[PDB]
Amino acid sequence: ERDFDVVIVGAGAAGFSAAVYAARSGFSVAILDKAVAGGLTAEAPLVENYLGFKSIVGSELAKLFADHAANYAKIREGVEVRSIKKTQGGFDIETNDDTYHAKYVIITTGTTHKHLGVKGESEYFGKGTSYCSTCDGYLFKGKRVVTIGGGNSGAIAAISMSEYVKNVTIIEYMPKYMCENAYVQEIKKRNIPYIMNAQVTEIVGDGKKVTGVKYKDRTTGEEKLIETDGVFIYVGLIPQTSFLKDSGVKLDERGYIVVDSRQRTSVPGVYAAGDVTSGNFAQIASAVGDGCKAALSLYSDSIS
Amino acid sequence: KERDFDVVIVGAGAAGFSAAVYAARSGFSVAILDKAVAGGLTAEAPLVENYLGFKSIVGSELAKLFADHAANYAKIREGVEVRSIKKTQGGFDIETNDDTYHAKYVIITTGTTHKHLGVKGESEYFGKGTSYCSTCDGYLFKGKRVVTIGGGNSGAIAAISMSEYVKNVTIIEYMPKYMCENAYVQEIKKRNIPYIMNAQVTEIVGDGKKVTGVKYKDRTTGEEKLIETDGVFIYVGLIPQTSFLKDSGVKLDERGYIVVDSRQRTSVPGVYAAGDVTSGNFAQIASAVGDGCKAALSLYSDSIS
Ligand SMILES: Cc1cc2nc3c(=O)[nH]c(=O)nc-3n(C[C@H](O)[C@H](O)[C@H](O)COP(=O)(O)OP(=O)(O)OC[C@H]3O[C@@H](n4cnc5c(N)ncnc54)[C@H](O)[C@@H]3O)c2cc1C
Ligand SMILES: Cc1cc2nc3c(=O)[nH]c(=O)nc-3n(C[C@H](O)[C@H](O)[C@H](O)COP(=O)(O)OP(=O)(O)OC[C@H]3O[C@@H](n4cnc5c(N)ncnc54)[C@H](O)[C@@H]3O)c2cc1C
Repeated sequence: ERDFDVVIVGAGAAGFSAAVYAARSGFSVAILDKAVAGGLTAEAPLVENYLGFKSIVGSELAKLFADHAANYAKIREGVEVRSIKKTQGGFDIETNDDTYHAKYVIITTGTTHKHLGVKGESEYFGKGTSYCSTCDGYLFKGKRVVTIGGGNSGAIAAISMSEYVKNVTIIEYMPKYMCENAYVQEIKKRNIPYIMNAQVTEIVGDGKKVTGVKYKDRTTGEEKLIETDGVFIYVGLIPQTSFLKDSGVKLDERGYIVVDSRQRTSVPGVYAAGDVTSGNFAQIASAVGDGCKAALSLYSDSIS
Repeated sequence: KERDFDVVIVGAGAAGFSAAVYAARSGFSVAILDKAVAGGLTAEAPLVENYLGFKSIVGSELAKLFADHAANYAKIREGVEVRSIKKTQGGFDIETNDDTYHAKYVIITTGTTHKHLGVKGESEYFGKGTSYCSTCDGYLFKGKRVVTIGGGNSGAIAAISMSEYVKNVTIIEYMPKYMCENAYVQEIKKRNIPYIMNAQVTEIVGDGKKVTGVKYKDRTTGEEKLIETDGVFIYVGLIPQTSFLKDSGVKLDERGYIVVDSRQRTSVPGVYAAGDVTSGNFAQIASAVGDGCKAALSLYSDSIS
């Protein structure tokens, strides 16, 4: 049970979508995830732009995704892929488990949360600093929090947290709102301060817990300190493509897997879709769509 | 009563709806124009089981959910048909069958229309047994004999869905082998639904008032046979809804589909497209939603700089 027609790496929106179509296309399919299934979708506080769901908590939506995919593929949680190399008869997937064999592969490993790189970030990790609001937002009920990064992720994180924390403050590097207008309105509606043009210089605390965050205005230099209890960091993503070393699948300057209009990688038989691919739009809807494409594109070629 | 919007989306189908939600959340005033009532081809899908999140759901049901979702973000003008798109200084002029609409940007999501067989009796029997939508007219032949021309995914699921209330169903595929995904192939065999292959329909026959049967010539032996059916459903292809684009400047491929880049941009600045209308599309709700999402986000991205 380590041999399948198609092996998909990553149990997230893209992967799940690819699975259902791979199966329905008549292929035996296996989805391998280095952790429990769900992907970043499970960490989404509230999803309102996935067609068909007016408003659904990410973890809940991820549950529906997985259960849907479950009816067509074997979901192997806890299996991390470390390499992929083609062989005359498919490919070999070296894992933290054993070794899997597939004729075709679809890489849907998404991304990881980027780090800020400032004094006190490493030190206070698990001491008031977090990269997942849905995971640790509860810790700060009735408390003060600062969200570093005002993009769509940071915006909804803070918007959702403001429901139960004492107060939320958003600190954005760019001299403008980086989150979609729907969040801009919601943020202004809940009176959530959104500090733009601010560069965080330091996360500070009492050696035990976080007590505040230092940031300076990029233009005037004015440095300021704001006291909170929790600091959540949403300042970017990183493609999870490290396991593709010596695989032959081309990547762009930032680590993303380059693919053609039919989700094909530079390596015959290997397809990719989702937040992991180059130029992706970072949404569940596009991942689902592109995961669909990869699978049908896979089939299309399978029939010569 | 307004005709001016930051962005006009042409076509209220899966792609248009997704694009609408995204364009609206990005701050734009949005309007979705459809020549008929909203829903698009999704509403004619008997049973959708490959759109992530819904294990199984009747097409008409999913379309409603889509429309209700989109309505919260845009104005859906049913019964308005775009006849042309012309670029002006302020953006675009969109001539319809209900005055000219104006928009800064436009997204084309008009999908496709069903293709016609082109055989004798197809016209003269339309509405008298002939049809291109089983979800629409299938229930009429509940208990009678039927034949669906075309064994693609659409035709297949049409036959599979009807076999639940009809007498019998015979598919007639032009290509030699099965042309529908494996999931449908094993459903057909299970239900014992005949799947005549390498058959080329030559005529739809009836008694002048109602359809009685269809004649086809096996592309191999060259012969010609006949089958007893009350109703016939046609799913032999699709045509891009792009004729209204004549002289607009938007590049179409040799088959009429809009050609777009990786960011859903057509050849005309300010005009984007997504869904079954785009050349190379995979003809699924999922990818339609996905590209609709991209088009709107791409449109937003280009609006700033
Ligand atoms: C706070 C927040 C809010 C968001 N809100 C929205 C929203 O409202 N709307 C929206 O459309 N999107 C939203 N998103 C984004 C959305 O969640 C992502 O776009 C989507 O999850 C990407 O799907 P994916 O399948 O490409 O990858 P991911 O979901 O990132 O999944 C990749 C999977 O592969 C696994 N994996 C990685 N490397 C390996 C390996 N080497 N071997 C095996 N398995 C591996 C991972 O463990 C993971 O489960 C939000 C994200 C965040 C963080
Ligand atoms: C029987 C059948 C079963 C199917 N089953 C599945 C399935 O299980 N899974 C799946 O993923 N897909 C399925 N599909 C396909 C799916 O329905 C389509 O891929 C999807 O609807 C395409 O979306 P779209 O937005 O591109 O266009 P459409 O939904 O086709 O919508 C285009 C819209 O634009 C309008 N329009 C056209 N021209 C104009 C104009 N000039 N002015 C104004 N409005 C205009 C139309 O009236 C229409 O409402 C099925 C299709 C059929 C026929």
